[PDB]
Amino acid sequence: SLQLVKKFQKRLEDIVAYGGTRNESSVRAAFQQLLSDWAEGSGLRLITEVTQKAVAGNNVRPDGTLKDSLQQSRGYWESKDEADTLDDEIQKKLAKGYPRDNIIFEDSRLAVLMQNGEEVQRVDMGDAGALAGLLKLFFEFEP
Amino acid sequence: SLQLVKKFQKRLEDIVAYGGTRNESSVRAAFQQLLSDWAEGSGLRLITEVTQKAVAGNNVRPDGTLKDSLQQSRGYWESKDEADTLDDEIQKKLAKGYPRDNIIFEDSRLAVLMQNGEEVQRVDMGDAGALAGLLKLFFEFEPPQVLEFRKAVDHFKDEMPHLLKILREAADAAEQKADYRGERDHFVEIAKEAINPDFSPRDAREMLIQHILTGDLFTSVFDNAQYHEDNNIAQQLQQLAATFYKGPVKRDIAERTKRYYGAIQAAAAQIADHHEKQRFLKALYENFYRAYNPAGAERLGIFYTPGEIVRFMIEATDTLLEKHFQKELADKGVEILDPATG
Amino acid sequence: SLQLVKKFQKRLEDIVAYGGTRNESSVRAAFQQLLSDWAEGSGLRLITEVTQKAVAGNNVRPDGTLKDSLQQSRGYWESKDEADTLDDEIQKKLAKGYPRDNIIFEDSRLAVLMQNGEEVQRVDMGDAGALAGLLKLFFEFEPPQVLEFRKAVDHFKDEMPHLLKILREAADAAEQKADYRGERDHFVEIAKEAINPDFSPRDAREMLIQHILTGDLFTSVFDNAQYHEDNNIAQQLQQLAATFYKGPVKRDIAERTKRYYGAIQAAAAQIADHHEKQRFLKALYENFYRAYNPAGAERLGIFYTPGEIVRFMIEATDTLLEKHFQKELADKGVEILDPATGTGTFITELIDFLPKAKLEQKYREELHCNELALLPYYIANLNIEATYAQKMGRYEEFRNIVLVDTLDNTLFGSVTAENLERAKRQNARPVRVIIGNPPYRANQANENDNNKNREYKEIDRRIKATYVAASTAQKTKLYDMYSRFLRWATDRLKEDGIVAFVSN
Amino acid sequence: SLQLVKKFQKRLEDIVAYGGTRNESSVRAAFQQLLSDWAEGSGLRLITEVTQKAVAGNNVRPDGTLKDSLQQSRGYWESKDEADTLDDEIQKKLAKGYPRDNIIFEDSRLAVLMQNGEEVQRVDMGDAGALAGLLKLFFEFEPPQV
DNA sequence: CAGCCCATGGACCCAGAACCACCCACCC
DNA sequence: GGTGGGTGGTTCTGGGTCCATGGGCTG
DNA sequence: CAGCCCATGGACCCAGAACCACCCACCC
DNA sequence: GGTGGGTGGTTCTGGGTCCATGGGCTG
Ligand SMILES: C[S@@+](CC[C@H](N)C(=O)[O-])C[C@H]1O[C@@H](n2cnc3c(N)ncnc32)[C@H](O)[C@@H]1O
Ligand SMILES: [Ca+2]
Ligand SMILES: [Ca+2]
Ligand SMILES: [Ca+2]
Ligand SMILES: [Ca+2]
Repeated sequence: SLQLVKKFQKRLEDIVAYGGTRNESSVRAAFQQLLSDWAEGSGLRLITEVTQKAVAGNNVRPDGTLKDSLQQSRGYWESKDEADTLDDEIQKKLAKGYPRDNIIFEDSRLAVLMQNGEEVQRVDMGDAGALAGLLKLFFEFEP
Repeated sequence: SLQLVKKFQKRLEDIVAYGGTRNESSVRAAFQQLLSDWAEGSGLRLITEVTQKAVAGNNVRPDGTLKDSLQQSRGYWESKDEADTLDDEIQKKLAKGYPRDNIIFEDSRLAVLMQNGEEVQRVDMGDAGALAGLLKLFFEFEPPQVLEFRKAVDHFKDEMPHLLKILREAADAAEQKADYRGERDHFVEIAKEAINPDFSPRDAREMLIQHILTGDLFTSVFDNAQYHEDNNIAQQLQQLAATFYKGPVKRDIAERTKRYYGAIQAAAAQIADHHEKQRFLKALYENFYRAYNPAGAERLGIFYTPGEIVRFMIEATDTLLEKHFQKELADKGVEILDPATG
Repeated sequence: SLQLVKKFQKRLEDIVAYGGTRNESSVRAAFQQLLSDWAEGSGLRLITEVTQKAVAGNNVRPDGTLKDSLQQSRGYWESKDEADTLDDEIQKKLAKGYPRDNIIFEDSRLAVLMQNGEEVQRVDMGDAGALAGLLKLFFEFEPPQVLEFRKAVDHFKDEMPHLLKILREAADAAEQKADYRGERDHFVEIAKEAINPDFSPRDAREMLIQHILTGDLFTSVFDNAQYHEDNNIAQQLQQLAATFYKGPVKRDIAERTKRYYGAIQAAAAQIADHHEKQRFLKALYENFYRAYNPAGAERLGIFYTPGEIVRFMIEATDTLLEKHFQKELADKGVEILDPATGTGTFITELIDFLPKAKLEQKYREELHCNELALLPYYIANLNIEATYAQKMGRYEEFRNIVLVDTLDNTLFGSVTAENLERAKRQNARPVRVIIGNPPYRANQANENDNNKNREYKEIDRRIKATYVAASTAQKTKLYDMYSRFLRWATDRLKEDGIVAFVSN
Repeated sequence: SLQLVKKFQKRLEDIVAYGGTRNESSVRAAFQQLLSDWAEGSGLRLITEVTQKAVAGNNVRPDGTLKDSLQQSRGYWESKDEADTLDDEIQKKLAKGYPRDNIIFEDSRLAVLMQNGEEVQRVDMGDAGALAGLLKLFFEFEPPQV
């Protein structure tokens, strides 16, 4: 709901204070936890950096890989640094053969959801109620 | 908490089950969660992939870095793959310079705590209890900066008499100013009729020495610089300080006491927890009178209490209140007075 | 210096000639005195048999330790006997846990430095050159703590907007009061005759922010809280700040700004040389404007001048004072003004140049300073007084800095009656050197910027009668702030003077 | 002598201001320097810690041993930490088997010169003029043949 | 005098590129 | 067992624009 | 009542005492 | 080449007094 969403923000604010680093390498840990928990709470998981292979044969590596019990993939997460126009890095990722089924291209400020090939929604990750909406949609997108 | 480790035992298997991966980068998320969550409470936080530099100037990246509010590393975590024999791989990355302060080398089935270049324990990953013990040892390590604070607190006890001698000279130089002599009568008379009917100008000078001693320490090692301009009696003795704490006069006293303050000032800057400051507060409360007014320190019996004595007291008080009056200690209405605070 | 090295070699033979002793208890006394005399020059001191703890814990006892003013060790010394081989016993002593950060293993015949577990200089002793090299390197090693004060300086250089946002929010929410709103409109009036004839309510808000921000750093990073209680300018402004920075509000803002100020004050406490802490004074001076008001950073041209240029510009004026006139910087009558003082690097390096005898008279009434902005003024004053403490002895308020628009000081500096009369005594002085670094700004980015260098009526009038007059250039760019400062400097200079500026 | 004693003071406070210890081992560096410097101009030299023999013993070890240009001991100094009561450290010392031909018993703020079989005068080290007069005699004491 | 011509040099900053650390698939 | 390749971070280093705004002059 | 008699437990220091660390003079 | 005395720090640890001062007699 909204509680876990607020918890993610708290964690990220501690990363940029106890470490001072706003690099994704350290910031991603916050969203990793949020995504992994909403998942277990809705019958799933968030196995991390599982190498996927593209049609062109490129071993891509999303930061996440919502997988389910029979070991199949349902979603993929990819967080970019909070220091770049997001709609530019989305293109670069997809141009390597990145999955287009249900991918959360997320920077620390904005979270974009793509499904099939269209931007379903873009939310300020700060608004608790708004992200709570987008995150729920990603976890409910069934094939 | 075996509770928090209980969940690690499952998330490790779950992450290999709901997705058939075994590689380190995919299975290390479980231990990340465990460490970061336990830390949130202890006061620390785990910042992952910190590019801390090492001896010889090469740059290294532990899997996690337990940092505190002053961005001061207190412990490092590092995870290898289950296949990679932890023992052999430990020395491989120790050569690259990975810190030996408090590093947890952790494979999927075994973990090794290494405090001060020495393997403390090698808990297996299956037992929640053993793992919890290892993690508790890792979380309760006194960093170099608290052994250094502790050394300095001892010196401050030995430097106390000479620092107080300089404060006596400051109060005697004040006793030569007529502005101070007038301000003295107001305080002596006031404190007498308001605290104890036999107050003396020397007791007022001693109280001023406490005010200015605690004042400089409270504005640096405690950094509560506002305390002295919001507390009723702090502002009541602010006139007694200002009289001789002005421009050149203040400078002289401050610089004279700086050689004693400097030691505990630096020490309490690289510390963040109030519990460390509490030791210095107790030392100041006692040593001052022992090295200035032992006559007062018998009429006020200034001695500090054991922590275990008041911890056990607090447990007993709640259980007794909840067996005769059936009320909790936190039940709104139970007023608790502390006559002799100290 | 190599002189001290030769003195040690004369004491080494004296011990084995007068006493004829070859025992460690007596062949090391020479090196003890040598490091001791070098150390007193650097600012540290060698304290013998300091019982230290080892990696195992076993109490070890390096024969000496380079203790600081905060009793921290910058290095160690282990004198052994002339006879025993050093390289074997270096590896046996080290096993018990002896230090390895900066230890000089000596044996009255060979001195080795193992710095960071690394042999850097195995100078065989009895040397008329590289032994002095060894001791120089040892007494100039970088403590592991100075490289963290550097790391924390850069973080703050980049988490300054986030910290400034807190202070910005505070000043907006204070405008709800009628005590703030009333006193911030009297600040504007007093400052519409002193520094900026176009002082806006938003300029008064900027000054308030700087005052508070630097107040918290001056009492912690630099330990000098009494500066703000003595400085005339601070007092005129706390009248305006303790209208909102009070009790609860004061505490709230201070505790919200801690996750930024914390680390800097936890590495600035472990260094104890002001010259290293001056790197932050510079950083704050520039970064603040780039993270808050770049419009000010433009016309004022806020920038720091590298020390090499400054030191050259000081020794060169001294070597010209006897050439064409006849004096020496440390004489009597060499009144050295410096408009545009900024971080104060032009008067701090002068203090270090002047000898430690006549410095008193020069610091008191021959060194003068001039500033327009608040942050530079405060930083410069504090820097000069702290450099005086590091050089002469007891802190003595520098009473020759002012807040006036140099080009307009020809009722100027009326912010405080103190700075007004301070700039009146300055004006009355027969100034002889005009050193400094003027702004080189000239024109705005694009005309939608709205930022022209204030037309200095009095000063540009003589430019028009002198530089512009002769120049028949169709376009006239002689109204540059650098050329305006040059005009002011030539007119302050009476006779026998050396204007030294660095500009476009 | 007077300017020199007035600098032994500076380097005394310096041991405690920089090091932060009052243990004998570290506070002895100030008096060592003073004695050596004074002796240099006069001609002699304080060679520190020259193991000296004893009437009853295997060997003893003073901490100062003025040895002249011809390797002959003509004066000594035994330092003391502030903790010990100097007077009772004297009898403790001159019983084990310590010399009395010329020895300076100095604590840190008071000094005696037990010279050739008897104490001369006891001076405080805080007073420059006092310590000057006494050290002069430690250096102007010459054997009877001279 | 007032529009209307004619100058003339201007206090940085950010994209690549090299390269490095760490781990993963894939030749070995 | 190496190794090249994906992901991300950290230093260097190279390399360069339209347009503001006072004088000089027609008119 | 004042001026003698009768109780009756007391908010810590410290002198060795090991014991070690360094290191020089003597047995190996 | 060991190897104990010999100087110095260091941290334990075992062990133990005369005498204030209110009240109840008390002349
Ligand atoms: C380059 S900085 C000073 C340089 C200084 N040496 C340093 O290293 O920081 C220019 C400074 O001149 C000051 N200043 C003083 N009077 C000024 C004036 N009349 N016009 C422009 N700037 C002035 C500004 O406040 C600004 O901080
Ligand atoms: Ca990423
Ligand atoms: Ca790892
Ligand atoms: Ca040695
Ligand atoms: Ca001694």
